[PDB]
Amino acid sequence: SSMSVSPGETAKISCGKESIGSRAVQWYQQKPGQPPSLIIYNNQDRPAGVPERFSASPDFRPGTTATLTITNVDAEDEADYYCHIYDARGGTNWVFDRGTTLTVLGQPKAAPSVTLFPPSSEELQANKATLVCLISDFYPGAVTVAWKADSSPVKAGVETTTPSKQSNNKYAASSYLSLTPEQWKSHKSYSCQVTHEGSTVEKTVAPT
Amino acid sequence: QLHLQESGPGLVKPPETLSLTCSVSGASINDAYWSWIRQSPGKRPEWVGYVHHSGDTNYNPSLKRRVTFSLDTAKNEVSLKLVDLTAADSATYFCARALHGKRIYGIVALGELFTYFYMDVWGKGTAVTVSSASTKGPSVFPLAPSSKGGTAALGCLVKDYFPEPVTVSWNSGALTSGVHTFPAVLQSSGLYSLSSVVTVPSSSLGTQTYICNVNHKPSNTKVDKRVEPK
Ligand SMILES: [Zn+2]
Ligand SMILES: [Zn+2]
Ligand SMILES: [Zn+2]
Ligand SMILES: [Zn+2]
Ligand SMILES: [Zn+2]
Ligand SMILES: [Zn+2]
Ligand SMILES: [Zn+2]
Ligand SMILES: [Zn+2]
Ligand SMILES: [Zn+2]
Ligand SMILES: [Zn+2]
Ligand SMILES: [Zn+2]
Ligand SMILES: [Zn+2]
Repeated sequence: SSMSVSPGETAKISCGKESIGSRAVQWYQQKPGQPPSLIIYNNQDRPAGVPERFSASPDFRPGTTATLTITNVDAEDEADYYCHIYDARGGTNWVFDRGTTLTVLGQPKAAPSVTLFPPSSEELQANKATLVCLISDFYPGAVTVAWKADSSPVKAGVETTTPSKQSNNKYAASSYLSLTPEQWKSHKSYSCQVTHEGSTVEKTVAPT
Repeated sequence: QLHLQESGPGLVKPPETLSLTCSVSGASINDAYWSWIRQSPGKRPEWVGYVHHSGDTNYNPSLKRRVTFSLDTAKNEVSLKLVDLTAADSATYFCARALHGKRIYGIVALGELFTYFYMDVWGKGTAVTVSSASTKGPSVFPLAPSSKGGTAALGCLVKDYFPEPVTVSWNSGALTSGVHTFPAVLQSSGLYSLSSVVTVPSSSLGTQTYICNVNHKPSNTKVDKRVEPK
């Protein structure tokens, strides 16, 4: 989940599904290279040390969603946010639910550069095949990646890395697709489709 | 002045089992509830369990049969133990202090209440990898540029090796510019794979040579490969 705002502004974040019974909710913040730290407990209470710009919603009735608010956003608010839910009727969760990845902008936005390589004849003699999709220079640091054959979805046989930070504060990533030589020959094209922020880029290769 | 610190083995080859410790400083281990938590890169934090010296202890249903905690008074130390390991046990392991509260929403005598935990102090965590593979050097293939911006892109696919790390350079380090070397993926096989790319002036592909240099210390292997237009 991804979100961006400018310094000085206000962020609103939802988490988890709607309530069934009475609730007790905890919120957690996590910066790059750090363990999580605690910011709200018991729905609306604030541990000592935590600034007053952070606040959350009390539990009043069934049918509602947990929500967190940050007023006057500072650059040091850039982080991942998680919640942990206890519900009298739905039971105890053992995994934290997701809020969002939050970026506090200091630069213009930038679309990804993408390059796509067919499998070499060297590799084909070895009875193997691999497609390689390389993605560089995007900001902010989140994208999704989809593979397509002729005009059909793929899904099975894909591996994709997390984003990582280049030395000019932009991001990069990679995706791979594994094929049998017979599969590579028995279709007409293959595509790699990359989505940044509701916009999509696409590259395509052929056996010929 | 409460402070926590984890310790572990690092790499584990699995007929063996995992054993972790946590040092506590600024309180006695009998004064509180203690928790362990784990997290894979890109994924959501996962709650393992909690212990009290009274014996009010419970474990996550996901791995309840293979994990146990214990307490050692003389060392002032919390410990974790897991058996039957596969490669999905690979993670970063955190220890923490768990405070507790009660949520009361009706008449107590009718059991209209419940217990909840929240975590206020954590350690920096320890990284654990599980693998059943044997050391193996990489195969190296060329990613050829096309003949058809004014620029072309070319590189090296560095395939099926173990374990990390690997260093990669171009033309014996005399070409430092335009190069993107990407971090690796882990296949269902058990071995790694990464790639390195350079973008170049396409009006020089008939006069210039490009060669990547790969080095894999754990197998004592070095490779040099020349990449060419087709
Ligand atoms: Zn959920
Ligand atoms: Zn609804
Ligand atoms: Zn309440
Ligand atoms: Zn419950
Ligand atoms: Zn974009
Ligand atoms: Zn490129
Ligand atoms: Zn088909
Ligand atoms: Zn006691
Ligand atoms: Zn109690
Ligand atoms: Zn570059
Ligand atoms: Zn996989
Ligand atoms: Zn050399």
